[PDB]
Amino acid sequence: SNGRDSESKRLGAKSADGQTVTGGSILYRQRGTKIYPGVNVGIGGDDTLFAKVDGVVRFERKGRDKKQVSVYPV
Amino acid sequence: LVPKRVKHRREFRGKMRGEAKGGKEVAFGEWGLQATESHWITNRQIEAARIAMTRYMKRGGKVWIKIFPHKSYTSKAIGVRMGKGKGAPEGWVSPVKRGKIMFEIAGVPEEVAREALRLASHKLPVKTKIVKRE
Amino acid sequence: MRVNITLECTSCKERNYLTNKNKRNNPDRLEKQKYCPRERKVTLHRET
Amino acid sequence: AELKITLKRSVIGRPQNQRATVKALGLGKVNSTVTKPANEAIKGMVNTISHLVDVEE
RNA sequence: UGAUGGAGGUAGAGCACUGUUUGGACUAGGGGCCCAUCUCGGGUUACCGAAUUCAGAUAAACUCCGAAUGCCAUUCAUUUAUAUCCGGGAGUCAGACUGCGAGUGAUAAGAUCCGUAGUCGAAAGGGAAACAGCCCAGACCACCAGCUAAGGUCCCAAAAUA
RNA sequence: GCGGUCGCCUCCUAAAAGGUAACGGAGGCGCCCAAAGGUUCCCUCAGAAUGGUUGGAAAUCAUUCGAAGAGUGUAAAGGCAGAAGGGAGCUUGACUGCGAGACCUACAAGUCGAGCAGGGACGAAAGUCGGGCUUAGUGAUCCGGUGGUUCCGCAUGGAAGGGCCAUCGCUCAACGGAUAAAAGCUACCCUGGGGAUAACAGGCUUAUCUCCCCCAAGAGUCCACAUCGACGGGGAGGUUUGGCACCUCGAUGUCGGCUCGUCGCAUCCUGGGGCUGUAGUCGGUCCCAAGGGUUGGGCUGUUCGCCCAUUAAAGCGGCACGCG
RNA sequence: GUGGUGGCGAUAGCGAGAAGGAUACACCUGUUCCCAUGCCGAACACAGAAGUUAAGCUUCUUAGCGCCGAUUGUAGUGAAGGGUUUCCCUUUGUGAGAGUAGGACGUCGCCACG
Ligand SMILES: [K+]
Ligand SMILES: [K+]
Ligand SMILES: [K+]
Ligand SMILES: [K+]
Ligand SMILES: [K+]
Ligand SMILES: [K+]
Ligand SMILES: [K+]
Ligand SMILES: [K+]
Ligand SMILES: [K+]
Ligand SMILES: [K+]
Ligand SMILES: [K+]
Ligand SMILES: [K+]
Ligand SMILES: [K+]
Ligand SMILES: [K+]
Ligand SMILES: [K+]
Ligand SMILES: [K+]
Ligand SMILES: [K+]
Ligand SMILES: [K+]
Ligand SMILES: [K+]
Ligand SMILES: [Mg+2]
Ligand SMILES: [Mg+2]
Ligand SMILES: [Mg+2]
Ligand SMILES: [Mg+2]
Ligand SMILES: [Mg+2]
Ligand SMILES: [Mg+2]
Ligand SMILES: [Mg+2]
Ligand SMILES: [Mg+2]
Ligand SMILES: [Mg+2]
Ligand SMILES: [Mg+2]
Ligand SMILES: [Mg+2]
Ligand SMILES: [Mg+2]
Ligand SMILES: [Mg+2]
Ligand SMILES: [Mg+2]
Ligand SMILES: [Mg+2]
Ligand SMILES: [Mg+2]
Ligand SMILES: [Mg+2]
Ligand SMILES: [Mg+2]
Ligand SMILES: [Mg+2]
Ligand SMILES: [Mg+2]
Ligand SMILES: [Mg+2]
Ligand SMILES: [Mg+2]
Ligand SMILES: [Mg+2]
Ligand SMILES: [Mg+2]
Ligand SMILES: [Mg+2]
Ligand SMILES: [Mg+2]
Ligand SMILES: [Zn+2]
Repeated sequence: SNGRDSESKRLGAKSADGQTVTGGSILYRQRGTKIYPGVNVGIGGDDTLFAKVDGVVRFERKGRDKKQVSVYPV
Repeated sequence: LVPKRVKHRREFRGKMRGEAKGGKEVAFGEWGLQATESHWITNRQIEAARIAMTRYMKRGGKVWIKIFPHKSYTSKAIGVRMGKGKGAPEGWVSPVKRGKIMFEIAGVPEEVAREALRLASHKLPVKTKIVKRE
Repeated sequence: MRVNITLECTSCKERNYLTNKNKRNNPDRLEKQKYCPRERKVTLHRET
Repeated sequence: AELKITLKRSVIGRPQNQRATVKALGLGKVNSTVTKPANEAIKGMVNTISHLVDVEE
């Protein structure tokens, strides 16, 4: 019998590229590393990308087929 | 005609819009039957068309059935109210969109080919036309 | 059979840590080196 | 240079963005007119609600 | 609203993976069948045929690809004038239809369940004969003034027997 | 009503942010690991080909090809071959006090978190470690148990009994949990409401049903089409079996029969005509035709149906299955 | 020129073929040494310089594979509309995938030895 489902986890990006964010802000929720942590960006125990420092968020491409998030202080 | 296996027992009815993605030109045979409208085609209809075509050809030449009834459709028995899950699988259809070449034939003179395709078309639920290999 | 257990500091007899163990795989009382906040140093904690 | 924009169509039954675009341009009742600079933003707003307004120089 | 930068895998498309699948080439192997058996050593059906390869399809739970939009953000630009927060007072938790995108249904229902926009709900007025939900359009009032929208102009019945 | 479901995780539905329903389409969870955790170092798979005793398709061995076609405790998705997969050494960070700032969110909760301090594991060092590739493996309060406690102690000292910190007792699984504790009948029934919600009829729909067609394989000695017409395809009707729940529950009386009829034609008889596998008498089929007519009984509440006896015929339907 | 070490999406790759070791890097000689093989000095570690470009390695040629990829056209689609409205069409904007012209056998740095 069908009819079951789990609560949506509100994954995805939580901060836009070029946005200023304070240290510790969550930048991306994900299962696995869909996007990798770049400069000044840490990855949590459940693959959540957060900013280690205050700065502007940037989404870049890590090589040919991988994405990445960096936080650049001003 | 029925698939040997299906990943999912039940499937969406779907939507048929636009021309066929591929197979709009006669590939193998010398003549082909092209559908000018979009419509479901049941395995029963395919078999009826195939029998008509082959029998008129006298089982000579060669016949190709380009379409296959991949999709399944369910139904609910009379006297059953709405709800309580999806109905049990009933039959098999191929969604055919206009421009698709449903049948091809070869190894037969043009008059025989045209007549055989005409009989098959009358069995099918779509309006059709005859096309020659390019 | 897996069950929750308490690890108590052998020095001050303070029930400090909560964990669990499979009895079949670890029949004997578990022992670890864990920080004891009361004594503020690492000590031998044994299951009770 | 300048654009004289006049509202020739009602806003009843229109998407909120189109209604808001009319409001932002500053038009009110039907046949209400306004004059705006011919900026890219203004021309974009005119294009967004082109079917509701008439534009002169 | 424009400019810029982004995140994402939909429409479409595609076969690079996974299912479904057509024909051709070849064949392991399987089936018959004989001789000869020590089932054993072969020769056969243009019998069924894996795997490979050539060509050709297919997909909500396939993707080598991949939009239009929508979304997030910018001490940005133009226009506009709202947004937060704190507190007093509520009502609302039966929705309906229409257009569009899906599911359930039978690609039925004035069916049902969502997303989305509009109207009704709470909206009078003009058209659709009558006709809440369609099209045009938002009544603060007076006028025996004028211009138009949808829709219309032979008579009922205003306006072209243009 | 019966059946199914109730909480949590994953996918599709879901319409390329997020979120998004159905008794929609699929699966899982109520754990497991003392290493399957941490760290240092090191390693790269699955299959195929070829060769090789037991040994055979396939045990173990060797070369080559082989970018992942393996594996990742456990569903799926996402991710991982700079490993998160695999092996070894040492270890217990599966640490204590926290925590700027975020995500999520009605609340209660849930999620991530750099960084500081204490004291450590591994490593030369860099540095990593607040469990496990990530996302389920869980349960409020009250009440009670156990341990700790420089907290309180009803005149005072104690005590009893409480507080605080730690942690245990939930298939409270109807999983935000009515109570420590609970199953049935009512046609003897009653009240408050609803056409928000069923049964009759109406309405919408037409899958089904009835009727009419298309193609023509066959049957018909030959011959598709006198007649019948497979496998298939397309419509009309609103009499059937159904679907929906839009009017009616401060009442729309519900079968059959009787009285009275009226209407539709998809015509039962009578009237006209075409075709015939129409010699004649009979017929078959089709076309036109609704003017009139279209029964008396046995059985059964019956409709229907069977039977008896007639008739030119003993039509089919609508009218709230017409008409209380 | 060679050897370290990097940046940039493989346009840096793969395949095939050719040249060189002067130096350098390598193979290469041994296990006495620290160290090691779930067996093997094959590997790892150590000591050394008999021989070789054989291989790797670097340089070069090649478009066979992989990679990058314009324009045009089309599907799709925002907005505004129409129709005989499951669907289809019109105006305006945007515009793929596929297919192809073509590009490409890398470039931009630092250091040591020449
Ligand atoms: K047809
Ligand atoms: K898809
Ligand atoms: K709607
Ligand atoms: K280890
Ligand atoms: K309950
Ligand atoms: K009784
Ligand atoms: K009635
Ligand atoms: K019908
Ligand atoms: K008909
Ligand atoms: K005949
Ligand atoms: K009633
Ligand atoms: K009657
Ligand atoms: K006759
Ligand atoms: K009559
Ligand atoms: K009787
Ligand atoms: K009565
Ligand atoms: K050696
Ligand atoms: K060499
Ligand atoms: K190349
Ligand atoms: Mg989910
Ligand atoms: Mg974790
Ligand atoms: Mg598609
Ligand atoms: Mg409705
Ligand atoms: Mg109301
Ligand atoms: Mg009105
Ligand atoms: Mg009213
Ligand atoms: Mg007003
Ligand atoms: Mg006028
Ligand atoms: Mg007049
Ligand atoms: Mg969306
Ligand atoms: Mg989404
Ligand atoms: Mg692991
Ligand atoms: Mg006292
Ligand atoms: Mg509950
Ligand atoms: Mg009684
Ligand atoms: Mg009552
Ligand atoms: Mg009702
Ligand atoms: Mg009524
Ligand atoms: Mg309803
Ligand atoms: Mg009354
Ligand atoms: Mg008639
Ligand atoms: Mg009697
Ligand atoms: Mg009646
Ligand atoms: Mg009456
Ligand atoms: Mg392209
Ligand atoms: Zn202690």
